[PDB]
Amino acid sequence: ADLGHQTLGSNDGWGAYSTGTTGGSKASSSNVYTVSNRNQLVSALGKETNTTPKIIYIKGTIDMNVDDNLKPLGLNDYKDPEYDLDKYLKAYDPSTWGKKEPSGTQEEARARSQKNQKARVMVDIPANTTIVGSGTNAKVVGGNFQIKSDNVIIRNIEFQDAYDYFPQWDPTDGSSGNWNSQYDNITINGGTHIWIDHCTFNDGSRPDSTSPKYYGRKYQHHDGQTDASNGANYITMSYNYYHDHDKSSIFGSSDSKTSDDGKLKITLHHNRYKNIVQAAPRVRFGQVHVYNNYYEGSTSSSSYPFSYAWGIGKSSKIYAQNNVIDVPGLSAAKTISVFSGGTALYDSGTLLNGTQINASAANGLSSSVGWTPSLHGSIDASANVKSNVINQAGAGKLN
Ligand SMILES: O=C(O)[C@H]1O[C@H](O[C@@H]2[C@H](O)[C@@H](O)[C@@H](O[C@@H]3[C@H](O)[C@@H](O)[C@@H](O[C@@H]4[C@H](O)[C@@H](O)[C@@H](O[C@@H]5[C@H](O)[C@@H](O)[C@@H](O)O[C@@H]5C(=O)O)O[C@@H]4C(=O)O)O[C@@H]3C(=O)O)O[C@@H]2C(=O)O)[C@H](O)[C@@H](O)[C@H]1O
Ligand SMILES: [Ca+2]
Ligand SMILES: [Ca+2]
Ligand SMILES: [Ca+2]
Repeated sequence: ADLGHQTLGSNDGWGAYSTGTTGGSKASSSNVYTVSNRNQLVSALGKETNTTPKIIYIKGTIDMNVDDNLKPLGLNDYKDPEYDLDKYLKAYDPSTWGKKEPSGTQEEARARSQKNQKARVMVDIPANTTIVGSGTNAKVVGGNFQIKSDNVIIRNIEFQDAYDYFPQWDPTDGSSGNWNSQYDNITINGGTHIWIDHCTFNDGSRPDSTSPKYYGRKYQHHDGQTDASNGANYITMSYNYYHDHDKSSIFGSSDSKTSDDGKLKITLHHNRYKNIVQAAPRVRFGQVHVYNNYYEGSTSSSSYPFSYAWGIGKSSKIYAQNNVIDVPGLSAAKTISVFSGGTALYDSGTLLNGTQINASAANGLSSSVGWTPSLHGSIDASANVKSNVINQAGAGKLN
């Protein structure tokens, strides 16, 4: 079968659990679409009631920051009449505002502006849907696909630059505050039975090195690449190429969302993370299988310096096998970041700069995560992971 009609293999990660991930493979003739712009994509997807098996082939570049006549939209198109960046900056300057949460006119205007862009860039993917790139140049630019439904396949697409024109200042996000934006390339919001395979995720033509610092903090226009939240479950992400981006993959959005316990069952394999700063993945609660992934970066990079690969968040149950990390000068311990409530990590065959390490032991963590993955394909020797992943990961590698 072609990419449009293929299903997730019955052994291929958590996505294969129970009813598995078949997407729109069973689509009838009238439910197979070819789309080349935002209008056609939105028409094909329809509403949440569009649950018939459907296949959507993406042809070329789809820019999501466009109006109904496909005219490009920018800051001034989305801007609320009351919003002004200069006045926003002046209002919430820590020097005069202090560390209280931004409120009042400019913040309210910024929030409205953000909702204006959200209406264009964010689209929900309905149940029983396969979306695949045709050829080697299928792209979604500025878009944020959200999956709240069951049984969705996304393959062979380059996702670029999920860009938020209205980053929000949070003075208490970290010791010196932070700017936060809203759009991921893909957000799995309670979605189940999902396969994301052979996609590419990057910051397109607007990497973070092109954004200024305000209040000494990066004016961050991006959020996640592939995030999963709110009871998201039974997901396989394989052969994806994540590059040139800050916060990649956050699974479990809050320490307070204890209902995520027993969920966030995600398998990550054969993914490439190049010049990714952090969260690859950052996990709360979930039984996450991380195997045969390749990580490469520099702690001294001027654009996207490496911070950590795996985030051991609250009650996380990461099971890691034969992953390869290439970051000059990095210690075994610093391959991961351990957050409050994170106490356990199973990792075997981890290679750091060509040397076998034990990331869990290096961080004093328990080696027991209380599970062993049964749903997986063949496991590559760590020695072959770098080559296999560079060769095979990302969009334009099949077609
Ligand atoms: O109405 C809507 O549009 C939605 O509403 C609901 O969702 C909220 C929120 O609106 C979403 O944007 C989203 O956000 C998540 C977190 O709430 C948010 O703080 C952030 O989180 C991550 C990370 O989890 C967090 O710990 C922190 O990271 C720190 C630090 O800030 C970093 O600088 C770094 O040092 O790492 C630290 C760390 O790892 O701990 O900030 C992170 C970040 O991305 O900046 O982003 C989260 C995310 O993107 O998922 O979800 C919220 C939620 O409650 O789920 C509603 O859920 C949704 O359905 C919509 O309707
Ligand atoms: Ca943050
Ligand atoms: Ca976020
Ligand atoms: Ca997000």
